[PDB]
Amino acid sequence: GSALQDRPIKNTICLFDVDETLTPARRAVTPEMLMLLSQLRHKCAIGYVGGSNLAKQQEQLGTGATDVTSLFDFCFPENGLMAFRLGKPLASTSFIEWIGEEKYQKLVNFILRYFADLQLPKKRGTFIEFRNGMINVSPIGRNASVEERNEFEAYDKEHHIRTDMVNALKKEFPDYGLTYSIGGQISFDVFPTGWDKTYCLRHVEAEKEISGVEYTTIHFFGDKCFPGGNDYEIYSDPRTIGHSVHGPEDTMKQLKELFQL
Amino acid sequence: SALQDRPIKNTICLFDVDETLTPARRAVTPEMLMLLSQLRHKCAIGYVGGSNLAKQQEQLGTGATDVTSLFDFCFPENGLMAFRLGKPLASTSFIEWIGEEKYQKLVNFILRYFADLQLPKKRGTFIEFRNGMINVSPIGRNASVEERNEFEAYDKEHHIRTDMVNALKKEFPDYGLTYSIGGQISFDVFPTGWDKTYCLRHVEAEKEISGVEYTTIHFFGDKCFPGGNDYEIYSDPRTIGHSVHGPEDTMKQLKELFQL
Ligand SMILES: [Cl-]
Ligand SMILES: [Mg+2]
Ligand SMILES: [Mg+2]
Repeated sequence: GSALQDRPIKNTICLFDVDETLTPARRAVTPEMLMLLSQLRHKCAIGYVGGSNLAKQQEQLGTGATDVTSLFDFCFPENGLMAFRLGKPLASTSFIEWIGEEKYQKLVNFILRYFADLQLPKKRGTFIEFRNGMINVSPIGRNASVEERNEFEAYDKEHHIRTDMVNALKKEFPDYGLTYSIGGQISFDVFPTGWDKTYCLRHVEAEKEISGVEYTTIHFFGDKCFPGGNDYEIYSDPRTIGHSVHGPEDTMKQLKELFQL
Repeated sequence: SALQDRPIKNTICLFDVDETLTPARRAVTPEMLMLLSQLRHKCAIGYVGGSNLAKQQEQLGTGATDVTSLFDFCFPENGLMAFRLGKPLASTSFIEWIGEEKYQKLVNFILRYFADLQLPKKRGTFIEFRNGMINVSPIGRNASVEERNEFEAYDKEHHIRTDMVNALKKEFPDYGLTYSIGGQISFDVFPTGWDKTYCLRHVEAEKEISGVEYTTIHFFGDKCFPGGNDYEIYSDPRTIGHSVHGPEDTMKQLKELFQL
């Protein structure tokens, strides 16, 4: 393949969300999408940005013969808190490093006590999941079954469990510099302000000092581009040309129109 | 093929999974699968493991092969879940046994205890809710491999796990729970008798289905010493227990056992 400075469509990168953008919901990428990405990659820079860790993208996008980092110019697991450029790791930080062990424990202890005191129809397990760039917090717990999650969602619609807990956290930890995002049925995310998918754009911008390539056309594709979705900020950011997709078929259609492919 | 047609009559082999059939939380080898399939032409085979089905599916199956196709009996969660020739068997669960209200008393106490607990490190996944138990970790299961090693050494010195088990026994003295401290970072909490011997009810019930009465029940496990989670099923007079150091040792003993 070609170096980034040799791609013919100058100053241009396409960044993709993984789940329901490059891959069907809860499946691996198709060969047709891989073929289209490789064609796109002869024209401009490509990358992905996803919430989950590298291992997850390796399952969804890579194989036993192919490391996912070989398939994209830029890989941004964990919203870009982890990053790869042409297979090489970029320097990174983590949530626990940024907040520190002691403050992290204050946060966790508060959350555990809050959940012990919270009255709910059902409690299960996996109330806090620790990830590299955030925690995920669930009052019922992620071990809730499919049907328990449906029931919690409806209960939460009525009782505002997540909203009241977010507000309680903001009041307990007012100088912690955290953002709270309620998503899906049973949980909300907690991370340092700015550690949404826009975080990855720093790596794209830093390319200027490596190859000299200045990415002024930054296409972003995502399926949760509405307020409150995980793609909302990166979609809305004036640095990107945002493209909202319903799924991978829609992604392919838009890409083919966008680049005459 | 039908259980009543296996030539070695009245005989079943039951295997622990982690460090018996596979390396702990890693994939079965092709040689082991081949040996299991050969064994399966002679007698009934099954596995019994503490973890849920999804774990056994990742260690023993593939995208093309459902783990339930590979064994006559599958007993995830010590047999609180059960499959016979790919079909789910009727079961109970921990939440059914204890009920929501007492479960919340238990979980609230655990959560409050952890909120008060001082440790070098906390992560996530302090309580894991399963069908046959809860698993309780003061550092949390999201602890990395290295953090788990470090916690284990810390716990050896500071008795974090032991003191919390004692605290639970003090708070819930009539709950009919058993506590087992195992591995690096956690302990299990489950109704007394919901150890691996629980699965033997399914083996015994086969008499009313196919008519096969399992009088030779081989069991293979790597934690057959007092306190290990294979101890009860190993020691039970219904089984011929076989203690293994790992999957290589399992293969060696099986080959001797059955001329394979
Ligand atoms: Cl938890
Ligand atoms: Mg998505
Ligand atoms: Mg074992």
